Amino acid sequence: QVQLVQSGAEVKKPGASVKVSCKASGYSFTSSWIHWVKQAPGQGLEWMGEINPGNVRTNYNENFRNKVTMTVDTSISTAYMELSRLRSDDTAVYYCTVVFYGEPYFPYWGQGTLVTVSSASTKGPSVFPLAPSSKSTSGGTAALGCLVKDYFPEPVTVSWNSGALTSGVHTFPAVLQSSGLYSLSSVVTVPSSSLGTQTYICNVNHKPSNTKVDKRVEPK
Amino acid sequence: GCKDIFMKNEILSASQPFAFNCTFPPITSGEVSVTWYKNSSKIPVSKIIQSRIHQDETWILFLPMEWGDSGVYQCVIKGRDSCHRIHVNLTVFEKHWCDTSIGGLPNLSDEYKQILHLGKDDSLTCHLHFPKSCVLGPIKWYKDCNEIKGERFTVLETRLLVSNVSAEDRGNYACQAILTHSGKQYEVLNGITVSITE
Amino acid sequence: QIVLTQSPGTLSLSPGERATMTCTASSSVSSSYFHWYQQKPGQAPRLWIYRTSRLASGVPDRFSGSGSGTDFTLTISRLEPEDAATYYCHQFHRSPLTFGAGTKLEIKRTVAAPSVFIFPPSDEQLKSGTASVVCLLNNFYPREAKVQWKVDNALQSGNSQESVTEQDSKDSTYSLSSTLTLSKADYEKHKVYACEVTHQGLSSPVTKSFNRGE
Ligand SMILES: N#Cc1cnc2sc(C(=O)O)cc2c1N1CCc2[nH]nc(C(=O)N[C@@H](CC(=O)NCCOCCN3CCOCC3)c3cccc(Br)c3)c2C1
Ligand SMILES: *[C@@H]1O[C@H](CO)[C@@H](O[C@@H]2O[C@H](CO)[C@@H](O)[C@H](O)[C@H]2NC(C)=O)[C@H](O)[C@H]1NC(C)=O
Ligand SMILES: *[C@@H]1O[C@H](CO)[C@@H](O)[C@H](O)[C@H]1NC(C)=O
Repeated sequence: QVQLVQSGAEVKKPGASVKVSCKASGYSFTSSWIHWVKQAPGQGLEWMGEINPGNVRTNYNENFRNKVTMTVDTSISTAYMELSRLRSDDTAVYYCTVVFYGEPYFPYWGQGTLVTVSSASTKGPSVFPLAPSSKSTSGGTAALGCLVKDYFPEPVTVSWNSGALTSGVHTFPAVLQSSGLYSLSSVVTVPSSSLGTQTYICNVNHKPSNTKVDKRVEPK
Repeated sequence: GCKDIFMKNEILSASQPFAFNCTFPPITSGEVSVTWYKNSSKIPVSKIIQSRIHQDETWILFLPMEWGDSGVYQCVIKGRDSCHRIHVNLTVFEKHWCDTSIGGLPNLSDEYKQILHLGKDDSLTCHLHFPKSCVLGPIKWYKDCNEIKGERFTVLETRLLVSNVSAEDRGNYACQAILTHSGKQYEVLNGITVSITE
Repeated sequence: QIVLTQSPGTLSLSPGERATMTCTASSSVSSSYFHWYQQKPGQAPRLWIYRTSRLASGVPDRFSGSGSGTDFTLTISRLEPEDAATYYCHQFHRSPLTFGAGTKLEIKRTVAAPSVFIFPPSDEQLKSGTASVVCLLNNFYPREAKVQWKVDNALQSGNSQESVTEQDSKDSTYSLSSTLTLSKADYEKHKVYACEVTHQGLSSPVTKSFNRGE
C-alpha cells in the first residue's frame, strides 16, 4: 500500500529554517515525483514544487524560488522540504504527495505538518479530566472529556483508549487565551450504565514540546 | 459513399518525431490508394517532404508532433469498388517525465507499459515505428532517469536484454534514439512503466 | 499561471438536493489534467474526481464531473450528510500547478436541540490555583446557540471562551464547548455554577447547574 508519513509539528523563530520530512513506502521511491503543497491557515492549497528522487531534479514555483529546498535520501525513501529565513506567512500545514508516470494527479498525500513561525517559548499542555456526573447525563448517556490547557504552539492531537474509542468523540478547535497559550477540550458520550466497568483514558500528544500524556477520566 | 470506421483507442505521443501507418488489413492489402487527412475530409495532408506534417507512403509523419496537433485524423482507403474512412484520435503531450511530472503522459496506455518475468532472462522493447525515410541510430537506455549500466543489461537492436530478472528491476524506463530524415536529426524518447511478475 | 476561479465559495443545501460547483480556468486546460479533491477539517485533501470525470476509489456515483477547455463542474445529484467538506479544483497541465479557492459545502438538516452537560473543575486543576468550568452543547442544529454563565444567579461577562466544531459527517450537527475560567480564590467565593443554553430547538432555555462541592 502506497504511504507517505511526515514528521511532526514544529515551531521555529523568525529568520531560522525548518526541514520537514516525508517517508515514502509501498512503491519504488526513485520511479516517481514527490510534490509539496502549502495550506496556510484559513486558506486553500498552494503548490510549492516537485523533486524526482531518481535524478534529483527539482522544479519550484517561482513564489518559493528562494524559500524552499527539496532533497531526498534514497537510502531511507525520504523526501525533505526545507524553508529558510522563516517569517509569519510561512506558518502553514505542509503536505507531501506522490505522482506516478502516466497519472498526472495526487492520489496519495502525507498527513500534513504544521509549521509555526514564532518567537514565543514552546509550552506543553496540562491535562485535566472532565469527569461524568448527574449534571452530565442525557437519556441514559454520559459525557466525559479532557481539558488540554495552556500549550503553545498548535497542535495537540487527542485520541481515546489508544484509538479504540472514536465513536461519539468531539475534539474542539483550540481557543487562544489572553495569555497567548492555547486550550481545547475533547469530549465523548458513552452509556452511563457501564460507567463502573469501562475505562476511558484520553491520550494527548503535543509534538512541539515532546509531551505525551495519558489521563484516565473516572466518574465523580 | 465511404464506409466510416471510428477507432476506439487513441494514440498518445510526446512532442517529438512521430509516425502512424495506415495499416488496416485486409482493406489496405489490395490495390488501394491511401490518403491522410487532419480534422478534415476535403484537404489531404501535404506530401511536401519539408513540411512538419506530411504523408510519406501510407504513413502520416510529424517532424516533430507539437501542441495543437491533437485531434481526429482520417485515412481514406480507396479501392476499385470500395471506400473506407478510418478515424483515429492522435494526442500529443508536451513534457517528458525526467524533466517534470507536469503536462506529460496523460494516461498509462498499453503502449507505455511492459512486464519482465522474475528469475528469467527477459527483455524490454523500444517501440519506434517510422517510414523508411527515417533512419534510427543506436538506442540508449535509462532507468529512473539515469543511463542503464550493468552486467545483466545488454543492448541488442531495438531490445534491452535483461538477464536473471530481479524484483528490483521495476521502474520507469526510457529508450532514446536519434532519428535522421532528409539530412536533419531529431531525438525520440519513449518512457515505459515496467512491472515484474513471478 | 493558469488561474482557477472556483464558485460558489459556500453552498448550503438540504440532503437529497443537487449541488453544483464550477471552476473557470484562465487558459484552456486539457481534460486529463483537471481534477477535484475533497478536504474535511483536520485532514489531508483526498483525490475525488480525476481526468475531469473519473471517480476516485470510494467515491459514490452521486458525484459527477464534467467540462472542457476553460469550464469545469462538479455535481452531486442527491446530497448525503457525508458530502459536507471543502472541494478544490486542480490543474496538472502547466507549471506552476494551481488549485481553486474551494467551495465549502454545508448541509442544512432539521432543527436539533443541544444536549447540555456541565463539568466542575478537576481537583488536579484546583490544586494549581485555577478553576475552569466547562459547558457542553452536544449535537445541535443550526449552529446558532447562546450560552450564558451565571454564578449565584449573576450573569457573567468577560471570563469565558467558546469553540464550535465543524459539521458532523453523519448527522450534520454542530457541538459547542464554553469554558468559564476563574482563579481558585474567585471559584471559592461562590456556590452555584450554571450555564443557560438558548437554541431554536428549545422551547424554553435549558439550565445545567452544580453547587460547588455538593
Ligand atoms: N474491418 C474492420 C474493423 C471495423 N471497425 C473497427 S473499430 C476498431 C477498434 O479498435 O476500435 C477496430 C475495427 C476493425 N478492425 C478489424 C480489421 C482491422 N485491420 N486492421 C485494424 C487495425 O486496427 N489497424 C490499426 C494499426 C495496427 O495494425 N496496429 C497494430 C500494431 O500497432 C503498432 C504498430 N503501428 C505502427 C504505426 O502505425 C500503426 C501500426 C489501426 C489503428 C488506427 C488507425 C488505423 Br488506419 C489502423 C483493424 C481493426
Ligand atoms: C504500412 O501499411 C501499409 C498498408 O497501407 C502496408 O502495406 C501493405 O502490405 C501488405 C503486406 O505486404 C501488402 O499486401 C499490401 O499490398 C500493402 N499495401 C500498400 C498500400 O502498400 C505496409 O506493409 C505497412 N508498413 C509497415 C512497415 O508496417
Ligand atoms: C476523439 O476525439 C473526439 C473529439 O474530441 C471525441 O468526440 C471522441 O470521443 C474521441 N474518440 C476517442 C476514441 O478518444
